[PDB]
Amino acid sequence: ELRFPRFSQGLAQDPTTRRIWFGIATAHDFESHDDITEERLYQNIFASHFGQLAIIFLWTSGNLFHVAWQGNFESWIQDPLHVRPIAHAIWDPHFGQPAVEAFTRGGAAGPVNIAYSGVYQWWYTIGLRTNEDLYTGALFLLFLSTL
Amino acid sequence: EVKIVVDRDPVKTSFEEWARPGHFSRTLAKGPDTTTWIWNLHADAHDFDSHTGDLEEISRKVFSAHFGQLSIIFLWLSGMYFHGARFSNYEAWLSDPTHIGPSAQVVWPIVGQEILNGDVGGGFRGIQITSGFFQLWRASGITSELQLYCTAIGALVFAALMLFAGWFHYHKAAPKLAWFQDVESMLNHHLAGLLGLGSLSWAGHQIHVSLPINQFLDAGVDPKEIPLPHEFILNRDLLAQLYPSFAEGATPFFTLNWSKYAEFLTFRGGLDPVTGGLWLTDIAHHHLAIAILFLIAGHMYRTNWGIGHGLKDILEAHKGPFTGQGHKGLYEILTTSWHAQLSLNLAMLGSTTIVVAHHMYSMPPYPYLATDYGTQLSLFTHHMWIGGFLIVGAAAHAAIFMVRDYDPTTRYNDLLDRVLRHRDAIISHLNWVCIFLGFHSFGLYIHNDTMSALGRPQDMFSDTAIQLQPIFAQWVQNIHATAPGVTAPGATTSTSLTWGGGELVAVGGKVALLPIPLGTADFLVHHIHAFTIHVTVLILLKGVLFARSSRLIPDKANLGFRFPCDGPGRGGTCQVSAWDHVFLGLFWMYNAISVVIFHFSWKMQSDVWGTISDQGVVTHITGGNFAQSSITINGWLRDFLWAQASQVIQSYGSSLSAYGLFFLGAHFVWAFSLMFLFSGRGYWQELIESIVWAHNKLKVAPATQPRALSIIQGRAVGVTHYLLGGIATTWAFFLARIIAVG
Amino acid sequence: MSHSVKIYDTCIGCTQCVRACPTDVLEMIPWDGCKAKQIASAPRTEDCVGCKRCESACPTDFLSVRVYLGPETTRSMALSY
Amino acid sequence: NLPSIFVPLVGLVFPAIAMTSLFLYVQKKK
Amino acid sequence: LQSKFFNTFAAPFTKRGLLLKFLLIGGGSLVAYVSASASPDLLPIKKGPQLPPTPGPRGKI
Amino acid sequence: SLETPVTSSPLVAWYLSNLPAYRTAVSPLLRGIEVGLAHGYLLVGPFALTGPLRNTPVHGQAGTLGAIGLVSILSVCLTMYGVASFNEGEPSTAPVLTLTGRKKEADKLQTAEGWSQFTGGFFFGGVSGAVWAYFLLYVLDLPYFF
Amino acid sequence: GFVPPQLDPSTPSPIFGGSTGGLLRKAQVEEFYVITWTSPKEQVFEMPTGGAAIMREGPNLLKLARKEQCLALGNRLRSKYKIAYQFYRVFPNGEVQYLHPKDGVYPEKVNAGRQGVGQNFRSIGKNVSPIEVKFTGKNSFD
Ligand SMILES: CC1=C(/C=C/C(C)=C\C=C\C(C)=C\C=C\C=C(C)/C=C/C=C(C)/C=C/C2=C(C)CCCC2(C)C)C(C)(C)CCC1
Ligand code: SF4
Ligand code: SF4
Repeated sequence: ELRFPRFSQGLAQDPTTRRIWFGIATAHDFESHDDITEERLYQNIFASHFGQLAIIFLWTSGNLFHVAWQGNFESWIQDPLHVRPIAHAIWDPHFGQPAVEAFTRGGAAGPVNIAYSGVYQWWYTIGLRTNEDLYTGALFLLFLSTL
Repeated sequence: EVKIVVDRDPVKTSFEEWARPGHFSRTLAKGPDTTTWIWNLHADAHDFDSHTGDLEEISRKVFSAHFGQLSIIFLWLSGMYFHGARFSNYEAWLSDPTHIGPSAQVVWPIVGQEILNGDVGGGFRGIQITSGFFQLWRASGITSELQLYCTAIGALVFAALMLFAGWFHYHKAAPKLAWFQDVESMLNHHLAGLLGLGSLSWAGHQIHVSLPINQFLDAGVDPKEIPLPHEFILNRDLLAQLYPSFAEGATPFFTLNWSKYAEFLTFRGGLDPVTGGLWLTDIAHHHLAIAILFLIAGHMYRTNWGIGHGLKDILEAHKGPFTGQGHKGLYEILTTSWHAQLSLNLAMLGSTTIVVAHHMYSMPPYPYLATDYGTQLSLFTHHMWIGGFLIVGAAAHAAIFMVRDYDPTTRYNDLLDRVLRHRDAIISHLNWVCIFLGFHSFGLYIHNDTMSALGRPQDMFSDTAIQLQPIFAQWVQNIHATAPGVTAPGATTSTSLTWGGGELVAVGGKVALLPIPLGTADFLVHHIHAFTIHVTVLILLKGVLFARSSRLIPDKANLGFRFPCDGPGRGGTCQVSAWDHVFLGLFWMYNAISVVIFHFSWKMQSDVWGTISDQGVVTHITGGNFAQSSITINGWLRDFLWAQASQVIQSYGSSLSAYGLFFLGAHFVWAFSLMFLFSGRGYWQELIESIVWAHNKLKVAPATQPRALSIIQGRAVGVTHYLLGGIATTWAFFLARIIAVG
Repeated sequence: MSHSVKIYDTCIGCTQCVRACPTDVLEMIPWDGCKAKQIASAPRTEDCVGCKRCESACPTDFLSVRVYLGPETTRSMALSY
Repeated sequence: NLPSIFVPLVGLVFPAIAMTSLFLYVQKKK
Repeated sequence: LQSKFFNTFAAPFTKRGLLLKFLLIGGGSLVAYVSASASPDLLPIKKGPQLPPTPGPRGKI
Repeated sequence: SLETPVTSSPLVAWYLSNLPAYRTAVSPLLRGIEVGLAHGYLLVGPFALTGPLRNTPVHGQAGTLGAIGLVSILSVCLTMYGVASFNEGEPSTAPVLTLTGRKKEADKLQTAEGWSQFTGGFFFGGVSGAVWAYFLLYVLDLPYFF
Repeated sequence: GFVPPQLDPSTPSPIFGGSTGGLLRKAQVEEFYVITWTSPKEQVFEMPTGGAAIMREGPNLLKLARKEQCLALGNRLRSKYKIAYQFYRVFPNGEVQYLHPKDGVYPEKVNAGRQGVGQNFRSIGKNVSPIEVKFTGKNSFD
């Protein structure tokens, strides 16, 4: 290939910039690549599915850990109808004092936004109660992603 | 020399052709094998230059077309004057114009639209108007429905006469070439004859009819017993009673002591508090001086005699060092190609329409005009739109000339040759200026909005924060407010009142004009205007300069003016014809005009218009939040766009309800445009194919073979629908809002 | 070889393409499969720019000369810089 | 605390090194 | 005269790969340290809101 | 091509030929450090005076450190462009013909190693120019307005 | 093939001021083109990339960036003034190549001697579906 991209020789001979562009759109594609066969295609499909699952698992692990480190679940139990949820702490070096003012809500020690993804009702319906539960779940999910 | 040579009876008035469509185009006359024929028929009707090869016949044809146009204009004027006569409340409006809404259109009570005939005061019911005829009809002292009636009759007569003249001059006595191509005498006349004598005769009609009756009405009289106009010229003693000098016949004029007439011809300036309008003495002096100026200008060029210049004898002298030979031969180009003249005249006419729009609001000529808010607003925005359209047309036809009738072998020039020789430099530098202006005029708004939403107001761009001052504008305003002191002693006040010095003119508890201050918001909006104008100029100038041949396609010109593309080759060659350049530039001109008119509306309703209290405290229609809420796009949404859109949206179940309905259809079409602008053709062709199958199955397949519109026509219908939607939306918004609140 | 040209035996040897080829790609050669005893040929597909104007002319049943697209190059793209 | 360490890193320096690495890559010529 | 000083006081800064390494690691370390050692007087973030906030509609939630 | 007085004149060609980016009679590293100190003295002004801490007595050091950071970023960009476009043993691509036609030695400034010397010089010079502008703006600072 | 080239010489150029339509870096690094013809009389003609200029008597020599512009100008010269012409390609090594006629006779008409590069002896409908040829180098039109 002698240069990017490594999957289509026809592109590599494009001194026009569109090379880079089509060096992105036609990467995941497998039929159009050069020197591709059936069983190779299937093994690639398998590796890609594993990667996708790794991504999903890391995503949900991050959800859990962030709630566990800055969320409100524990003290949200005591009144799920008068204490808004919390998503994650704000650290924005572009704010002014009134910004920091109008974001510290729901009973926190800094600017935080309200978690709207419904994850609290989910993790509360099954019956979880403490931040330690969330830590354990996050560790398990992270190890599963690595696996 | 120059004579009256014409020809006799080329074409006979025979209906032989009306039953055969497309007689002009050889291909069209054969027959509609498909459905695209009936699009192509209308598409090239007026395309005169593609019907012959000699300029004589197309010149005759355009001579007749001008008569057609004038006949339509006269018929429109006649309809206007009629509807003023037989269907208005004009007399009641003249009784007292302070708080009586001009209405000149009633609707038939058939389908529930009686509500349209809303309450307009003065014992009348009718759709309120904003055309602004009434200020004119009060300036010209019409003051009687008989006058409107007879004027409509005379307009109809002139319309039929012009239509005749048209028919006769094309069919019977066709002018020849040496007549048309003779521009010297045409300039001579139109300078001296048409414009000058026009303004002179109008000064006549003003000093002998309008001025006295208007002064009487300002004194305050029922126009019933106001003396008729002719009874002001026949018996001199009336005008004698008014103006002592005017009872001296013609001695003080001929004997060069003109100062006697100083009473009715003067140079006061300013406005007239009795009506906020202009001192009719001033406008009369203006029209008369202008008449004299045009008359003395008209005598430039040699036509038949031995005096005077020649438009060939003027250009060739000018030849500078850098450019070289100068304008040599250009006279031949601008005399042998109609499209060139059409472009030049359309450009100048658009510019004049824009400057008329501007000069209107800041110097209300008519009486009781700067207090009928909707009229002023609607007039200004209409003139702005017309100017924009004319300019775009100018650019398009300039491109058409560049393609077809330009040729160096015989229509040579050494100036345009140089211009084209370095087109790349022009387009490159204009492009870079466009980027620079875009950044430093819109990113400023973006920064201001962001630093607002981040709770850092003291890092904003305003008067209360990091400050940008339009110092040159305030400098010029100061100069214009201190100029009547020394430089122009013959004046009384500033040329207008909008200059930053003086007092305010208010009639009937409402204000008409007062000083206008400029804040940082004005700086920003002015730079937005400059940027958008520069981008439109970039688009259109690139189209014109590259209509001949580009570095992408070598022989573009041979492919013609209007063609869709040059195939998907060489990486795709979509939209390379100058026609598509104009198609693009149209949207940007629309955007420029839209932002300009929005700015105007907000600035007026936030710093000038409004009401005045009994004590003298002013409470403007919107509260004067411009300099503090025009500097955030979110502001534009909140303070102006959302807020002032109330009156159109609650408008159901009221007189203004029509303005409500359009506010949706305007949007709707506006949508609809996308369907044509986004899609292509082949898809629609296949869909039409399947539909033709479904029909043919039932022995219904029409011989006029269905065909999805051609590409260029698709783009055309798209851009037309889009312009219609946008302009209708802003139209409904403006009318509903201003006529409800104001 | 950047783009690709193909010609099919429905060629009626009318010779409109060559007259309309912008960059001197096609030509005619003696054949025996029409009156004109001449068929197209594309031995200069390097300079084939890719505009369909050639096959926008062939007045046959559906077509007789096709222009199949492929990869890109410096000359197949009308580059001049 | 820890945000002040990490957010600036994943905002400026890590994206910078990623961008320059991918620049170097796509500009390769073997 | 000045050439020798300009050469010697920027002599190790000539190798290019080494230059990328040094600039990148130094920039990272510097920004991390200055942000971790940011003083609250010049940054409205390194300190909290320090005022009692507003409750949302419908009581507090 | 067209040759206007702008692109072709004694004084303009003289000026453009005298600035360091074309005086091939000097080592490339020295031209690099010269342009670097030039831009270093250049950029400190607006960055400091109009920064987001201008209303604070620290605005000086703030603007200067920001200028230094921008200089470092651009030096990174220079080195990256050089390693991208310049190979390590291949010839130069500099204009080797002057206006008259004197066949010029291939400008060592337009070499991989030469571009590297240029980048290093520019970075060091930018740092020096920034700190010099600081020391001349906040110690010996009477005859200016800021 | 008794159709030899002509080995483009260095003959004078048309009279033209020189403008922003000339060559760029590309021509100086990769390749450019030169068109050459003999003229019957000093007349005026519009260059492809802007404006117009005059030609001289005898042989001419014009340089250009891409072959398309050269051939467009050549077709203009053949349809406007009825004169023949050639155009050559140049490489920075110093090579010169002869491109357009390849025999002297226009490619517009028949001239035996040309091979048959790129024919398929089957109507267009006979082409096959990509599934029959997938996972190979071949394609339907081959
Ligand atoms: C009844 C009917 C129907 C339906 C219909 C519909 C549904 C319609 C719609 C419609 C829509 C949904 C919308 C619309 C819209 C419209 C419009 C929108 C129009 C306009 C017009 C005009 C004429 C305008 C004008 C103007 C303006 C205002 C601006 C500028 C100036 C001027 C004056 C030009 C059916 C089918 C059942 C059947 C048939 C009949
Ligand atoms: S692409 Fe079609 S048109 Fe363009 S050259 Fe090759 S053949 Fe002639
Ligand atoms: S395709 Fe049409 S044009 Fe080309 S050869 Fe066959 S027939 Fe002649």
